[PDB]
Parts: sequence; structure tokens; C-alpha cells
Amino acid sequence: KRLFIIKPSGFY
Amino acid sequence: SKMELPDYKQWKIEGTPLETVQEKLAARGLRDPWGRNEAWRYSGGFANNVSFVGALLKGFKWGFAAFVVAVGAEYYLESQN
Amino acid sequence: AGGGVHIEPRYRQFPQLTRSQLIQAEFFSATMWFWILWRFWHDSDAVLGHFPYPDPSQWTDEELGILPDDE
Amino acid sequence: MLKIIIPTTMLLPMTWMSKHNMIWINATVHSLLISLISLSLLNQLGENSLNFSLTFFSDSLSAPLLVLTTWLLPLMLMASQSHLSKETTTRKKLYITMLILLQLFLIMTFTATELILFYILFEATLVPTLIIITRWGNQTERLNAGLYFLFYTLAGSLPLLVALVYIQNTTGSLNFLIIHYWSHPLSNSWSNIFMWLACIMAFMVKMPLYGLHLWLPKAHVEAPIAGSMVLAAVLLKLGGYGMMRITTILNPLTNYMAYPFLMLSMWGMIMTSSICLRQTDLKSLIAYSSVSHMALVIVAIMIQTPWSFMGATALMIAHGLTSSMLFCLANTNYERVHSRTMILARGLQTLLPLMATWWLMASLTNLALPPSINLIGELFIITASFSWSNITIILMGMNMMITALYSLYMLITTQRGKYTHHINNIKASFTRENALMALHILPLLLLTLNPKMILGPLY
Amino acid sequence: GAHLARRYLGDASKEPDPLRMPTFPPDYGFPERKEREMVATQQEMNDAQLMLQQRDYCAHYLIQLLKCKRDSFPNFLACKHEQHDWDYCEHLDYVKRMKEFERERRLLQRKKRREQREAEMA
Amino acid sequence: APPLTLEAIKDRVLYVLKLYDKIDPEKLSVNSHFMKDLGLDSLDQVEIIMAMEDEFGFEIPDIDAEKLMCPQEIVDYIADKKDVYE
Amino acid sequence: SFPKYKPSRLATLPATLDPAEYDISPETRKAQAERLAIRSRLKREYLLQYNDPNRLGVIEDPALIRWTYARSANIYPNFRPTPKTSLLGALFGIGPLFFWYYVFKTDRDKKEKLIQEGKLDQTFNISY
Amino acid sequence: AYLTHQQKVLRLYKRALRHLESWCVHRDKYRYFACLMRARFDEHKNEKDMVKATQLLRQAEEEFWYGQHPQPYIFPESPGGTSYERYECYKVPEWCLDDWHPSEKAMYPDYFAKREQWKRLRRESWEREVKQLQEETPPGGPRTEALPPARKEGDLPPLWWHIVTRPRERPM
Amino acid sequence: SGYTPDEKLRLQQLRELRRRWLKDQELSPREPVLPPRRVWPMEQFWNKFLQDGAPWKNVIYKTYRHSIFAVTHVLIPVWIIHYYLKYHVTAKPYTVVERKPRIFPGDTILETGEVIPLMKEFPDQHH
Amino acid sequence: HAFFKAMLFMCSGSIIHSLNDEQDIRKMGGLYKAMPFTTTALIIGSLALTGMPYL
Amino acid sequence: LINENNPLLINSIKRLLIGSIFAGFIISNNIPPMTVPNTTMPLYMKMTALIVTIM
Ligand SMILES: CCCCCCCCCCCCCCCCCC(=O)O[C@@H](COC(=O)CCCCCCCCCCCCCCC)COP(=O)(O)OC[C@H](O)CO
Repeated sequence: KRLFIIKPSGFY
Repeated sequence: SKMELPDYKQWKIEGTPLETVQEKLAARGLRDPWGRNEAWRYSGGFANNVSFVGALLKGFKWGFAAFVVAVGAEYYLESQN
Repeated sequence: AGGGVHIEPRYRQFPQLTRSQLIQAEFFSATMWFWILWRFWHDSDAVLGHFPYPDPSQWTDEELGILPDDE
Repeated sequence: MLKIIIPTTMLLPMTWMSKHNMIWINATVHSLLISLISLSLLNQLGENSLNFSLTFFSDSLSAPLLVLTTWLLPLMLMASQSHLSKETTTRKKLYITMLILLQLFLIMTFTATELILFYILFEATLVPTLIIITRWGNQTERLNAGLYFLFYTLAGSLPLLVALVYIQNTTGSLNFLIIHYWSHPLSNSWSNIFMWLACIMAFMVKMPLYGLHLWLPKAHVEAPIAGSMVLAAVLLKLGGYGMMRITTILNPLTNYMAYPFLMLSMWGMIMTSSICLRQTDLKSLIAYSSVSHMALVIVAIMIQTPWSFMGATALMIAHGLTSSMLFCLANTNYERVHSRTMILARGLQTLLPLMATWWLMASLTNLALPPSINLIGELFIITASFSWSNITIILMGMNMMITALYSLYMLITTQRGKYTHHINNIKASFTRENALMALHILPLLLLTLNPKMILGPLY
Repeated sequence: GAHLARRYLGDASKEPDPLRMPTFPPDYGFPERKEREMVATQQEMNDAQLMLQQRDYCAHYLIQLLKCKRDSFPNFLACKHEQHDWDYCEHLDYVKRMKEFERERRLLQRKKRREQREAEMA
Repeated sequence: APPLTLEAIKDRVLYVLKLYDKIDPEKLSVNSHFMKDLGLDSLDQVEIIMAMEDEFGFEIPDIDAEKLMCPQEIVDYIADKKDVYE
Repeated sequence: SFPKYKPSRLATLPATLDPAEYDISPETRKAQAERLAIRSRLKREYLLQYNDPNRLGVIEDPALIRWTYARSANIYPNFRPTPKTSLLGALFGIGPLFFWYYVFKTDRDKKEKLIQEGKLDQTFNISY
Repeated sequence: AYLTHQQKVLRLYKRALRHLESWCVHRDKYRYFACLMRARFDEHKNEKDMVKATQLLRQAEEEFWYGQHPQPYIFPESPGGTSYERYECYKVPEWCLDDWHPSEKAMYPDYFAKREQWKRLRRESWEREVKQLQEETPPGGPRTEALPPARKEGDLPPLWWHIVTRPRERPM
Repeated sequence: SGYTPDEKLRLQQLRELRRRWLKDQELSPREPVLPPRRVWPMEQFWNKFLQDGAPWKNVIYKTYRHSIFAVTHVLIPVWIIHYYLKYHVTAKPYTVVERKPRIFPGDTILETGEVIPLMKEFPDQHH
Repeated sequence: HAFFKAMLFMCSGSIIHSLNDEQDIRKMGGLYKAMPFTTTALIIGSLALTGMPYL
Repeated sequence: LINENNPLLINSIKRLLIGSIFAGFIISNNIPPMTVPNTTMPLYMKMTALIVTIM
């Protein structure tokens, strides 16, 4: 399967 | 696959070296309550493991086979010289 | 861990193998046994000791130049 | 000379007369522009100092510090426009006025050609910093903190005033060149020691040596971010500049009287770095680290060895840039957590990944990891000290060993480890904080390629 | 070998100390002894980049080994006879070493018993 | 490692209690409370959970080990400890 | 019965060999009954502010700020000069300083002695 | 709370066997020694003198504290084990994901929509679940850290958010 | 002796919400919806070339990925190093100091031609 | 030491990862037939470490 | 879940295996003879290199 991984926003 | 769990009619204690302790407990006066657990570790392909020195000389039979042809090749080559 | 692994696990059983891992096993295990005594055949002396170690006691005093007790 | 001064002071009318919201912009523009012009002054000739007039001159020692101060000036503006946004325009303008007025004095004293002229703005830097610590400081004990910082330096500076004017009445002028050329062997007469003590204690106080250092933890912690950087990155270093300049007429008295300070400094650095190993406050820990590095320079300057001066100037700058950065690290973390305890916000790396890096080279630079300029400083000083005496390496190297433990101690306690569950206000880092942090680290490694720029006149 | 026990467990006066020998004069005990005639002068042994501990009498059987190694490249199975010749030379050098060791060893016990023989008669 | 899902757990779970000779296979139920009906002494209950411990490879804290009491509840505590939801 | 385990400040006695709780009283058990109650009294409201949706901030621990205060400021106001404090201050103060002074003084008093009579070698020492 | 004697014996039984496993290593020895270790346990089960039972467990763990393997066997995931919070550095709290930039949030629309439901649910449930707390809180503060479930229908059990929304033990 | 029915129910819902939450932690077939990606002329040429799939394409695929990796990571760096060495570093004295090439008895040199003398005959040691 | 000592680690690492990241030497046994290549690799490495002649 | 069939593990281990099998033969035969070789060992202690490990 595939499930959402949580990660701090690296966009900034 | 669905990881078919084998039907539990094969991992008993007879033959598996645990039963030696089983009668020893019977000699003491107790019945071992978990022999069928360790049975898989002493049954199937997991049984009859090689001895210690048996591990180190693994491949000797082929290693010696490569030896005899090797000396034959060089002895003939030396003879031709 | 998707379906289709060639090493599909087992429960309380001997895991399945493949011919590839066996043939890669004994060959190096055999060729290690090839190499150890192959060099033994051709380089026996170094491990054996090659040149001998002489024993000092048997050597007389003439080569050692040890003059007799009188002088 | 003038090409730096008038641009600095003419910057003051700009901030006062600028638009309501453009103050940060135009001030930052020309503060960086002033830095560029100051870098043009970085050039030096072989042996004769770059002399401009009777009032101003620069040498291979003053120039690296000059470009450092001008380089600093944008950084406080960058570091301060977060806790001063909710303030009346006049107070913001006044805050900016304090910084550039402070920075203006720094250019003046470093370029001063006369010791008294060096002296007049030597304490004049105190008035703007006193305002910064007291008014805009964010704490309660800042009031007692400002008093401790103010009185300590004055208690040491006033003997210099009596000493300095005594030189004028005895040896004519106090022009730095005229002192150096007409230097005479200071005698061992029991007055000359008090002569020696007065000419030295003033620079001792604002270069915290063990015993005369309790103002610094109270100076740094309660001061606002901009106050902490300027105080730790340049202010602890006027004392340094004075010693290289004023020790010209303290020999050979420096040879014999150096002993009490050398023992106090060498033992003090082990003690102070030990305090760093068990500091509850992040800002205090960085502050005490400054004492250890600064105390190393005390031994460096007071040995009076060519190598010792060179490593001093290397640690002169490298510590200042590093200490300013670490204070930025603590500040950038503080407002998010609104506390100063180190263990309050653990495991920050998992939340802020880039700050994990910025904290990482920051800790490595303070580690004197080669080839960072800090290593060139410490390693040069160790060799000079070792030539002076073989034993000191036991003290010297022990400091590096202690310096390792506490430096990564803040790294593990804050950055690494498990994130704190209760806190939920940690937002992704503003790119201002990120930009500022690179503004600090990047010139440091850029300096690694050219140590000769900051080695000093002894080079 | 066993002389360690003979020195420490037994008396120490009858084992020639390795830091002391030779002590008796070489001519003493050796009438008309010959000198180790060296072969490769200091020049050739020098520019061969020969290391000091190898700058010995058997070094002559080491230098041409390098020459054989030079032409042997890339083959590393050559120089077998030359290397064996070199090792055999060090054997000849080595076999002399304990010969000198027992030369001093046998002499000093001989000196001891001779001394007792020439002292107890009085 | 393929996702270990609760159907596999109970299959492996009841595999071991059925293995336990003190609990012969016929009357194993998913919610068969041990000493209430199977008569398994609580002193052996602190023993069947280490059998579970090696079965799935992890430690069961004692605070809940004494509370791990029924084969379904055995499975239930297994699932959340390894976030088994499928 | 192999010899016992004697504890130490660095290797304390484990609770498995501690005689107190193995000899409980009809009072000590009562003592360890409100221990959990106050612990819950500290845990309950903590989770309340921890699980509060409106809560956007940091749950300051009064114990934490107490520790920082007691270790930063509440020392001198509670300090009293006594022979224990006085001697320890002198021992850890002037003590090491004067000790290092003597060590460095005699070392320098030997170094200049050697070079003054030419009893030391600095043939290749130039970059001092 | 009350660490009554029977739990202590179970503590003794469980941990000693684990140490015994670390000693015998081989399964047959471990099985054999466990039964005799078991046998010497249940044989003394008839003691109306609970103090004597305590006296029997004075020398008990003292022998264990002698007989303890200096390196007991621990599965790596447990405290002391090799894989202890090894994957902690990966797990990140869910609230940090609210910070995500809208473009990042747009990359996962439906899951973020599901988050909104959870955010909505936890909002009104908080007042409901907190209201259940005071109305049934025992006098003189909480006596036991155990938390009562949701008595009525529909409402969620109090203080459910962090336990339910706890990051999974294998985050990657 | 097993949870009390209330806390058994508490763990029941705690299980139930956790299952729903863990279920809600999944992805979707479309997820993640990444944006358009800038592409260059060369890569999709390789893509359509490799679409055939037979080993004829892939054998020269690895060699090309090895080709441009050799040029831009081995061939280029050694070029600038040689230029730096040959005309900057070696332009300064005592920067690249060799060892004297060890010469052996009987070995001639090419710079001045002559062969230095052979070794004098050994004392004939044989084993 | 660069060759055989470096070996023993990922040879051990092979058993670690394959047997569910377990590093306690008391949990293996019978791996000779289970991982013939890893077992083959280790015996050569151990023999090299012991100093078996000509290798 | 015992498995080593992954080529990455197989290739990496085998790469050093052929390295470790020969290893010293190449290096010792290739490097110039640049340490002094002792020749006359009394056989009793020349076997010690093998006696102690075999013991
Ligand atoms: C908080 C206390 C101070 C902190 C530490 C500061 C440094 C310690 C020493 C302070 C010295 C201050 C006075 C020095 C002024 C310049 C000294 C100088 O130039 O040297 C003169 C040294 O002469 C002095 O007498 C200087 C003062 C000596 C110290 C006594 C007074 C200062 C200490 C007490 C006042 C300050 C302490 C605080 C009091 C609340 C040379 O004159 P002379 O005596 O050689 O003149 C020729 C002839 O011999 C007759 O004059």
C-alpha cells in the first residue's frame, strides 16, 4: 500500500 | 500469497531433541508445556545442521577437485619443458 | 514489500533459496580452498620454515675460536 | 578616513526623514553600501600604517575590525525587525538612531590616531548601548544588568584617564606613531606598576577576564538581540584593540607584571568553559563561551610575541562573527518559545531542518574546527604560548577539550533529540532569519581562503 | 631461546648481555681473522635509494633484486631465485650472528671456570 | 516486511494457544478468557505473553501484560502497538 | 548466598533490593496512595491544556521556571558566608591560581636560567 | 499504585525467565530449565503466612541480582534495545503540517480535506468531552490517572486527540 | 485481573478512532498531485528511444550514461588539473618535487648516455 | 585489515537486516544453510582474520 | 524473512571476497622488498603464528 507521510514544510 | 500457516499436525516433540528433556522432566515429575513451540526449530530443513569443523571445510570436495587437475596441468607443463 | 517478491517468507519453515545464491556460495568457498593449498604446493617453504635453524651446541670450538683451558 | 564617517553619520538623517515603513529598507541598503566602502579600506601597505591625517589613521589591525563593524551594521537591523514591529515609528527610528550612532563611534575609535582621541569615544560607545540594554531590553533584571555593565567599565576606564593625561604631561604627545617611535624602557619603580596597572585595567574590564567578568552574563542575556551582537562581536574587542596599541610603552614591565593576569586568564578559561558545560540559559551559555575565547586572547596579547599577536587578531574577528551568529541562533529560537531555558524546546531539527544546519556550522566554527579562522587563532596562540612555557599546553588543550563538550551540548539538547510535545507554535522559519544566518557564516568561510587579511600588522 | 631462562632463572653472569657483546677482542680467540669484504661501494648502494637498515653486507643481493623487479613488471612472479638468493645471504649473515653470540658466550663461561681454576689453587 | 495485518495476527495468535498443550485445540475461541473457562492459571498467563513476545518480536510492558487477558484482547493490544489497521 | 550488592552515590541500590517497600506498613501504603492522586492532579490539567484545540502556545511548567530561578538568581539572596562556603571559595579560588603561578614561575625560572648560561638549544628556533 | 505481592511475583517470574533465556540460549536448555524453574515456583503455593511469602522473596531476587546475566536479552525495539526510538527522528507531530504552504497543501487535497473533518470533529468534541469530565470528576482532584470513557452515545472519549492522532510507530 | 468494562469500552473507542485515523492517513491513486515539470529536448528523445525495451537499446544506454559521466566527471576535471599543474604549479620552483629515479648498477641513463659500472663479482654464495 | 574486517560488518549486516534487524548473537543459529553466501563470506573473513596461511 | 538474493548485497560482498582471497599475495609480491626479512627461525616459534590460533 501507500500512506501519507508527515513532514515539516520545506517550501520556505 | 496470504502466508498460509501450516496446519498444526507436524511439529510435535518426538525425534526433535526436546523430548529427551521431556522424559527428564517426567523423571523429575513434570510435563513440558511448550515442546511443540521449539519443534519447528528442530524439524524440517532446519534439522541436521552441519558440525563446526564441517563449516570451515565447506567446498573442500570441489577445492580438492580443482587441485588435482591443477597439479596435472603444471606437472605436464614442467615435463614438456 | 509489494506482492511479487521472489523470497516470499514462511512461518516456522525453512526459507526458500535460489540456485544463484548457492552457486555463488560454494564456488568462493571452494576457490578459497583452491587458493590456500595451491600456494601451499608452490610456497610450502615459507610457512614450513624453508631454511633450517642450526643448533649452536653441536658446533665445536675451532670455528668459535675458543682456546683450551690451559692458556 | 572621511569616506566612511560622513556616509555613516549622513545615514542618520535618512532614517529620521525616511517614509513611515521604509526605515528598515533604506537603512539596510546603505549600511551594506557602507560595508562595501569599508572593505575598500581593507587594503594595507607593507609596514607603514595607512595614515590619513592627524585625526585618523588605519593599520593592518584596525582595518579588519573596521570592516567587521560596518559589516555588522545591517545585521542588527535584520535581526531586530521582528520584536520591534509593534512599536511607534519614532521609537523604531530612535532604535535605528542608536545603532548607527553606536556604529559611528566604533569607526572613530578604531581609526583614532591619538590615545586620548581613542579614549574619548572609548567610553562614548557606552551611552548608546546603555540605552539599548535598558529601554528595549526584554526582561526585568536588565536594569541591574545595565548598571553592572556601565559601572564596571567606568571603574576601569577612569584610571586610564588619569594615566593617559600623565603620559601627555611627561612624554609630550600621545599620537600612536609618536609613542611607538619614542618608546622608552619603563622602569621597575613601584610607581610604574601602578602606571602599568592603570594603563591595562581599563581594557581588562571590557574584555571579560575571570573575576572582572560578571557583567557579561548580565550584559548579554537581558540585552535585546541587536544589543547582544554589538556588545559581544565588537564591544568586547575595544579592550583588545587598546592592548595591542597601548602595550608599546609597557615593556619590559609587561614581562614581570603579566603573571597574575596570565594565571587568572588561563585558569579562568577552564573555569568559565566549565560553566558553559552546565548552563541552564542558552544565551548565558553563549555569553560564558565568549569569556573563554576572550580570556584566550588575554594570554595571547599579554605574552607579547609576534605569533601571539597574529593569532589574537585571528580570534579577534572569528569569535566576534561566531558569537553574533550564536546569539542570532538563540534569538531566532527565543520568540517562538518565549523562554530562554535550553531544555524548553528540544528536538528542533525534526521541526526546522535548515536551522539544524545553521546551528551546525555555527557550533563547528566555535569548535575551532580547522581550517576555520577560529582554529587559526587558537592554534597560533597555543604555539606562541607553548614557546613561552611548555606547561601551558596542559591548560591550553584542556580548554579545547572542554570547548568540544559544551559546544555540541547545546546542539544535542536543542537540535537533536525528541521534539517537545506540548509546544505547537513553532512555525516554519522566516527566510529573513535564514538569510541573516548565511550573512554570518558565509563570510567566515570566505575569510578562510585569505587569513592574511585579518592576521594583522604583525603579519 | 633457552638462554633467557639460563640468564634470569639461572645466574645472569653466564649469559652475554645483548647490549654488551662483543666484549673480548676479535683477534683474541681468532688468529688471523678475515674481514667482511664488501662488494657494492657506498655510491651504488646510495643511489639505489637503499634504506639504512638494509644497507648491510647482503644488500648486494637486494639491489639486483630491484633490477629484476624492474624488468619483471608487470609480472610479479619473477625474481624467485634472486629473492631466495637474498634470503639465503641473510641466512649466512644471520648464522654468523649467533656464532658470535656463542663465541662470547662460550668464552665468558670459559673465563669463569679458568678464573676459578687460577684462583682456587692459592 | 509485508504489512502484518490483524487477520494474520489472530492466525498466529491462536496458533500458539492451540500449541500450548495446557489449552488443547478444540475449545479455543477468539475471546476465550483464560482462567474463566480454559482454567489457565494466572501464573502461566505471565508466561504466555512472553510466548507472544517472541512470536511477534517486541516487549509487552507489565502494566498491561497482567491486563493482556483474552486472545481477542491479545490481538487488540497487538494491533495498536504496531498501528495495525488495514 | 553470594555476597550482597553494596550501593554507591554513582551506582545506587536498585528498588528490587530495597528493604522499605518489602516491609510495607498499614501507613506507608496509604502514603503511596495520594502520590498517584497528585500525579493525576498534575497530569489531568496538563492534558487539558495539551489537548485544548484553542490552545496555541507553550504549557509553561511552574516547576521548570522554579528550577531556573533557583539555579540562576535565588543563590546570593539565600547565600550566607560561612566557614564551609568561605573555605571552599578560597580553596577553589586563589588556590588553583597561586598553584599555577608557582608551577609557571619555577618553569620559567628554569627556562631563562638555561638559556642565560647557554645550556639550552634553539638552533632552528626562529619563529618564536 | 499498590504494587501488591502477586504482581511482584509475576514481575519476578517474567523477568527471571528472560534472564534465564539469556543464559541457556539453546532452546532445549531454556525449555528444560524453565520447567524446573517453573516447578520450584508453584510447589510453594500454600502459605497463609504472607509475611513468610515475603521472606521467601528476600533471598529470591538477591540470588537473581547475583544470577542476573550482565547482558540480558532485549528485543531491540524495547528500552535498552538496539532499535530504541531509532525511527523517532522521522516521526513529526501532525500540527506542524498545518504550517504547510498552500501549494504543498494543494499537493494532497483529499487528505487535507480529511484533516478538516478531524479538525472539525475535535472542536465540538472537546467541549462535549471536557463537559463530561467535570460532571464526573471525583472530589478532591483526580485520584487515578486512568481516564473515563465516553459514557453517552456519539461523544468521543475525553482527551482522545493525541492518543488517536499519535504518529505511527514506523513513520519513514 | 481483564480491564474494567468502562476502560474496556474506552480502549474500544480508542481503537476505533485510531483505526479510522490510521485509515485517514492513507493516500489516493491520484495523490500526490505534482505540477507540470520542465523537460528538455534530450531526455524524452532517450525515453522514446528506450520505449522499445529490448537489450539493444539498454546496452548503449548504460554506456551513454557512462559516457557523459566519464567526460563531465573524469575527462574534464583531469583536463583542468593538468593545465593547472603544467603551467601554474610547475611554473613555480620546488612545487612538484620528484624523487631521483633510483638507478641500479649496470643501468644506463638516457640524458647523458653513459652506463654506470656493473657490480663487482659476488663471492659466489649458492644454496 | 581493510579487506576482511570491512567484510565482517555487512556480512553481519546481511544477517541483521534479513533477520529483522536483530543484533543479539543469541537469536541466530542454523543460518549456515539459510544464507549460504553470507555464511560462506563470514568463514573466509574469519579465517583471514585468524591468519590462515596464503590468504 | 531470511533473504540475500538482492544483487546489491551479493555483488558488494563478492567484490571484496575476490579481494580478500588473494589480497596479500599481490601486495607483497608487488611492493619492493623494503623491510629486512628475518630468515633463521627455530621452527618451534615460527609455528607459533599457527599454533596459538589452532590451540
Ligand atoms: C576600583 C578600584 C580601581 C580598579 C583597578 C584600577 C587599576 C589599579 C590601580 C589604579 C591606579 C590609579 C592611579 C594611577 C594614575 C596614573 C599613574 C601614573 O602615571 O604613574 C604614577 C604613579 O604614581 C602614583 O602615586 C600613582 C597612584 C598610585 C596608587 C595610589 C592611588 C590610586 C589607588 C586609590 C584610588 C583608586 C582606588 C579606588 C578608591 C575608591 C607616576 O608618578 P610618580 O609617583 O612616579 O611621580 C613622580 C614621583 O615619584 C612623585 O610623583
